[PDB]
Amino acid sequence: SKWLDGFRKWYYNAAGFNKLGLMRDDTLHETEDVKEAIRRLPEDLYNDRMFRIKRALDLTMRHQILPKDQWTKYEEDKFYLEPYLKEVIRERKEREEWAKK
Amino acid sequence: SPTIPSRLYSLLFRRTSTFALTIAVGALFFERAFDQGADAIYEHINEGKLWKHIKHKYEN
Amino acid sequence: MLSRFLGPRYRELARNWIPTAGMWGTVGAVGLVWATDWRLILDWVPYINGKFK
Amino acid sequence: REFGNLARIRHVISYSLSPFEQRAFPSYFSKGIPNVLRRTRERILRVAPPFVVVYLIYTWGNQEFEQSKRKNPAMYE
Amino acid sequence: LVDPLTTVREHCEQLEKCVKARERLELCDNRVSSRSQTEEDCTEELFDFLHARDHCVAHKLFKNLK
Amino acid sequence: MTNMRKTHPLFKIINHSFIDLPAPSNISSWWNFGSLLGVCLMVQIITGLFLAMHYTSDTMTAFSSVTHICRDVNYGWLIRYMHANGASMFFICLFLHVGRGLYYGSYTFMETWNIGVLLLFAVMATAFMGYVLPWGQMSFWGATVITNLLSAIPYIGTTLVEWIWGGFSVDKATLTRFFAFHFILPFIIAALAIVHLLFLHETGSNNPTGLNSDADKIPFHPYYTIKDILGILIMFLILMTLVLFFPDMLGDPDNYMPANPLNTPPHIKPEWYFLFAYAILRSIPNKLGGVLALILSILILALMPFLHTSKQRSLMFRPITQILYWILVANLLILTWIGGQPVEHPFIIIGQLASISYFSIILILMPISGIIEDKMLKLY
Amino acid sequence: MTNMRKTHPLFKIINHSFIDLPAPSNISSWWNFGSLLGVCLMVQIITGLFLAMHYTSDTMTAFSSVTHICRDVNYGWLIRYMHANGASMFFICLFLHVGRGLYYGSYTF
Amino acid sequence: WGGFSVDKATLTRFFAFHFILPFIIAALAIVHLLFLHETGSNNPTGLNSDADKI
Amino acid sequence: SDLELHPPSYPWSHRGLLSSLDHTSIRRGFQVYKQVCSSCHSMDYVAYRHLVGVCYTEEEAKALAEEVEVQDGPNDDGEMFMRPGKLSDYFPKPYPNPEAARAANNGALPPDLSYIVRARHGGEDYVFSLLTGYCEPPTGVSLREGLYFNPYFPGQAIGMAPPIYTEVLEYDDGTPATMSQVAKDVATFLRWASEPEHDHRKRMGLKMLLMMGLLLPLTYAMKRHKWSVLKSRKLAYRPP
Amino acid sequence: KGFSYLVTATTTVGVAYAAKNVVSQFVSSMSASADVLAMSKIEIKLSDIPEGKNM
Amino acid sequence: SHTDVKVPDFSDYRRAEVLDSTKSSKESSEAR
Ligand SMILES: CCCCCCCCCCCCCCCCCC(=O)OC[C@H](COP(=O)(O)OCCN)OC(=O)CCCCCCCCCCCCCCCCC
Ligand code: HEC
Ligand code: HEM
Ligand code: HEM
Ligand code: HEM
Ligand code: HEM
Repeated sequence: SKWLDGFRKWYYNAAGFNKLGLMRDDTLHETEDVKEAIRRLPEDLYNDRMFRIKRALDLTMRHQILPKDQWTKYEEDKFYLEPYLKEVIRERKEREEWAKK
Repeated sequence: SPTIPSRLYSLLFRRTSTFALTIAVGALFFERAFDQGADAIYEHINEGKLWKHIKHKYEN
Repeated sequence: MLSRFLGPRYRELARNWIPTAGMWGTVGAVGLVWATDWRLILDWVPYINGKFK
Repeated sequence: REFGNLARIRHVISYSLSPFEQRAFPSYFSKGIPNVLRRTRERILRVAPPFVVVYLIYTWGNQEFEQSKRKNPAMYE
Repeated sequence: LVDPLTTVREHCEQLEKCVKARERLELCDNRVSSRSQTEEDCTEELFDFLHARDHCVAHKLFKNLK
Repeated sequence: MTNMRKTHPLFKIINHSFIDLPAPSNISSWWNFGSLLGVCLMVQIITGLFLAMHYTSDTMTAFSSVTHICRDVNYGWLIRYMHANGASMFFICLFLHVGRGLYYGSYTFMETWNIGVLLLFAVMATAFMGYVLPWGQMSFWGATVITNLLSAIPYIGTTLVEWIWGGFSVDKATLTRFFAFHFILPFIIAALAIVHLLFLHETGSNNPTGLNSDADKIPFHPYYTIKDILGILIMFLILMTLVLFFPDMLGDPDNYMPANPLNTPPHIKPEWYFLFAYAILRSIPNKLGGVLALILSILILALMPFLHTSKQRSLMFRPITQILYWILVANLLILTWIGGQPVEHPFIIIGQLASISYFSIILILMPISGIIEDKMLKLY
Repeated sequence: MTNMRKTHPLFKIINHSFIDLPAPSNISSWWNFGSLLGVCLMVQIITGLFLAMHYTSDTMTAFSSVTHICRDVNYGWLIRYMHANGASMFFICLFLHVGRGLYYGSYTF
Repeated sequence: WGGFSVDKATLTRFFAFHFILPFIIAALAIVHLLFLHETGSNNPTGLNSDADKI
Repeated sequence: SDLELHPPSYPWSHRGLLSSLDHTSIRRGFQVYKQVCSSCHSMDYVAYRHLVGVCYTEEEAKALAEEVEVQDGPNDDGEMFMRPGKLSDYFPKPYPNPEAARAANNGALPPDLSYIVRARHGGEDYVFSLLTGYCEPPTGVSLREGLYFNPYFPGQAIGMAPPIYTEVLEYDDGTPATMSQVAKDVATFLRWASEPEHDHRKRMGLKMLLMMGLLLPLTYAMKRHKWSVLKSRKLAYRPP
Repeated sequence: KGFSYLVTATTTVGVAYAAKNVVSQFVSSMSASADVLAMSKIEIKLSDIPEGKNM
Repeated sequence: SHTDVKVPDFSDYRRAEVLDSTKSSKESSEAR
């Protein structure tokens, strides 16, 4: 709804990972399937993610945040890791079902 | 005229052995200086209350 | 405890392992009563009645 | 495990200078105070409401305990 | 011998909070001593009066003592 | 010519563990508490070694020995108050260590977390027996109360309690055996801390962001060497300002009385961490239920690695669970205050509500908060 | 699946030090005395822990506590004599350890 | 001595020292075994045992 | 009753963080204990060797050690005998066992006045309030013989006769021996008895405060110096 | 295999018996002693107290 | 190209004797 988008944007600003330049797919925890997704990532996306995490670690070491214009926003928060992660989950569920059989 | 940090670095702080030597000499002299200063601060705060402050009416 | 442990293969594994697990529980119980000299259990086996414990 | 085979990072350039060539306290207050105020402003709505509920619970408990000690004037005879 | 504790205590009873506690004390004393057989005693108002009075004493006692 | 630091085996171990350890460059001041715990452990070991150098464990002479330490032994007052306030500082840094793990999701290191939980149990036992050691009123009566807590267990409680007591009460056998256990148990703590550090060193440390720290990693020397030196200095500041100005603000007054078995104190209060445990004990009005409540309240820390259902490791980017976590710290403080207070109205109902809220907020509410955050971030 | 014995860290340390350790096949009974010394240390640690469990260090009560261990404590005499003879036989095995070191050229380490 | 003769302070400090020292012995034994494992073990012949090991 | 009266916060001369004890008041309180409080209460842990260097000179402390008598022995027949005490001895006990104290003081045992300040809540404030707070009981409560009303004592009924009054003893320095002065002197002397390390501990604390106020800026300077490589470090990403 | 396993089984029984006896003696050492067992079942008590009194 | 890699300005952090680039060092390195 129209109310839901504004509340989600407010919660996204309250999360605070946009202030350090992250994205949601960067901030999700690195499990086994996540590691497989990062391995399956292309080279350019992997390099951008690695630089974003390194800059985030530098910023949190300095106890600073990015400027307001340089914060990432909700509309261009691309979900690059979503299809790779979804495919890894689907393959792992297929392996689990075959192990159940 | 060279600055006194430059003179300190040229004479003492360059070689590590001289660094340790001036560290130990400063340790001895600074321990003496702060012992004197800290006790003097203590008796100035506690004038008229300590045992050596009230001592002079009981030995003699 | 987890959702991956259903199906015929894991219940077949459980059916295969329950005699071994039961025998391990049996030797655990016998080792426990032998270690503690539990009179409440040892007073029914015949020879050990001579120990009075 | 050790340095060298930790992560694969490409095209990243880092600049740093000597500790002797820079200052240990570069504008320690003029940007130290606004950064501290910004951090408190960001993280002050997550700790202060629970802590003031602690203060209210503590004060109400002390007050009700003192009224429990307080003599009841209901029994006059 | 004049006692500085007694003089300070008299000054503190002269102070107004302690004499409000005092007047509650004779109200409770007349209340209790009016009856003959009861099991209600008021040490509590005495505790309040001693609390206020000795707090003011502790504020103003040790100046007279060396 | 070769590198002795990277070639000599002891020097190789020290280099790979403490010198050239790849550490994350952005860890906060909350990561100094591991080194603070190790330093307080060393301080406690040395200080108690001197105390037992001047201490005799016997019910006729335990209090006299502690008094002789405080009065006639040169600076033995400093030794004894340093030991007590260092135990308090150990528990402060230990709770901050646990809170750092809870807030930054370090419990995903399951083996390190479980070794830490065993360390926490060992530190509880060590501090309890050490507080029994000076043979005060609080020592004797806390020993009797916690041993009756052990006696609450059915069908073996009386036998284990008479075995632990070395008799049928807290007596000379109990005091001497508690001296032996209290001396020896910190060395088991040190060995378990070596195992703790090994299990951590397998996988590396954690950053406050909860992300992969291999992007920006720095050696442990000299950065975290001097950072831990500064932390040690600040901890020494707080510790000996407690020692030299307020040595008894965390102790108990009537503990300074000789232990009379016939006489009883009006109130029973151990130290503030045991006041937390005591409040959780007395919230539930039956013996076995309270004992299981205390044991379960310590084992939920080990249980929490299975309770992590969020897709984000740290609480840095999850604001609702931050509110839940600070509500948790809030009623840690509230339960400590209730354990301080005697059991009358309204402290009874306040402690009951605090304990049920504590167990609910850890067991059922944080996974719900995590899954709500995942739903709101379009992760579900 | 994996090999837990050589992949778990404490397990792989124990395996690499005590289980899969490449040892010389021809070492005689004189090489047992290192493990004898270690087990002596463990035995003395346990027995002395029990002795200090029932022992008080005061010149008025040291001998009294020793007598209490010898008589009143259940098997306390056994623990005390086990500690004393364990220390003596610990020194016997120490002397044989040292003798093996001088004889079989172990001082090159 | 803690004084001028063997007395109560000497006995108490000797109790403390005798309690603590076996754990230092255990730590030094860990160092002993670490050095030994680094350098390998010796055989009665005094030769290279690397040809035949079990 | 179940109520208790909290003693107030008196402004002691040693209440400050760097303020030592008044040793004239300490020795006056020692005299107060010696000819006032030593009849019933004991001090098992304070000695004349502790009195040397704080209260009196060595000769005066020695002389007041021979003014008492101490059991010692054995003699050549193996019997205990009286000898004049010396600086190494402790304060003489009024009763050999606590049951004698119970018999003499109507079932009430006076506790050891060697840790009473560190043992009671409030400390010297509690001692001063207890000694100065003797008053008649309120109307309605009754106490049997040997029991006296006191608001600060828990249970409100203490077994203690009012121990101090005006001119109960004569001081040596000419200080007026009023009841508040005697209570203050015995309170600070009990504070010294419960904590002989007060002045030395506060001097240690002042030294510690000065050195840590010097060392924290310097150690922080080293930390910021060593960390200035990272804290001013700049990053750049240059993809093709 | 039965002969070899009977040998190792009898050794296992022997070492189990020995270990259980040793740890039983240690746990009995940590149990109550002769002093506290002797001063437990006898209480020196008289009837030289009046009515309405507690000791 | 690699020539475009230029060190940014660090003048917000430099010492008081280092702020200018027209004055050579080693007259102030000893002092620092
Ligand atoms: C919806 C709120 C909207 C607020 C808007 C404020 C202005 C926003 C626009 C400008 C930006 C300002 C700076 C923003 C900083 C970060 C964002 C922030 O503070 O958000 C509000 C914060 C988090 O919001 P969220 O987690 O979504 O709230 C869900 C409600 N539970 O939520 C809060 O701060 C509210 C916290 C309330 C906590 C109440 C706890 C009550 C119970 C405590 C019990 C403790 C234990 C007591 C004992 C129990 C047993 C007896
Ligand atoms: C014999 C009549 C005594 C004199 C003289 C002094 N004390 Fe007293 N003390 C005495 C008794 C019989 C008791 C126990 C009474 C009871 O009801 O328990 C005490 C106890 C104290 C206490 C402890 C109070 C508490 O709350 O625990 C204090 C602080 C105390 N006494 C102080 C005190 C001082 C400072 C004295 C010298 C002026 C003194 N007492 C004299 C018996 C007697
Ligand atoms: C009792 C003595 C303890 C000691 C001596 C000790 C020691 C240490 C040390 C030195 C570190 C490294 C410093 C750091 O990473 O911040 C550390 C980290 C850690 N400790 Fe402890 N610890 C103890 C107790 C605990 C407890 C009680 C817990 C949890 C309930 C715990 C869990 C952890 C975890 C998870 C880490 C990893 C931190 C990270 O990944 O960043 N430890 N410990
Ligand atoms: C090798 C390590 C240790 C030794 C030898 C030791 C020894 C002692 C001794 C002899 C006492 C009694 C002296 C006295 O109280 O006056 C004591 C008291 C105490 N110990 Fe330890 N201890 C050690 C470690 C620890 C640890 C690790 C803790 C807590 C985490 C601890 C907590 C305490 C406490 C709380 C007291 C009581 C202090 C008081 O009552 O004020 N000790 N210790
Ligand atoms: C005091 C406790 C000691 C313990 C726990 C201990 C432990 C051990 C162990 C387990 C071994 C392996 C067994 C073997 O190689 O024969 C060993 C070997 C060795 N020990 Fe010890 N030892 C101790 C004392 C000593 C002493 C006193 C010496 C020499 C003066 C020594 C020197 C050696 C040497 C050189 C070896 C290597 C021998 C070889 O590789 O064949 N150790 N030690
Ligand atoms: C944690 C380890 C240890 C503890 C707690 C301990 C404790 C004790 C205690 C309490 C005593 C007094 C009881 C008695 O004298 O019979 C004692 C005596 C003795 N200990 Fe230890 N001990 C330990 C390890 C050792 C070690 C490693 C050695 C030898 C290297 C040793 C040698 C002795 C000896 C010779 C005696 C004299 C016993 C006698 O002469 O009867 N102990 N020990």
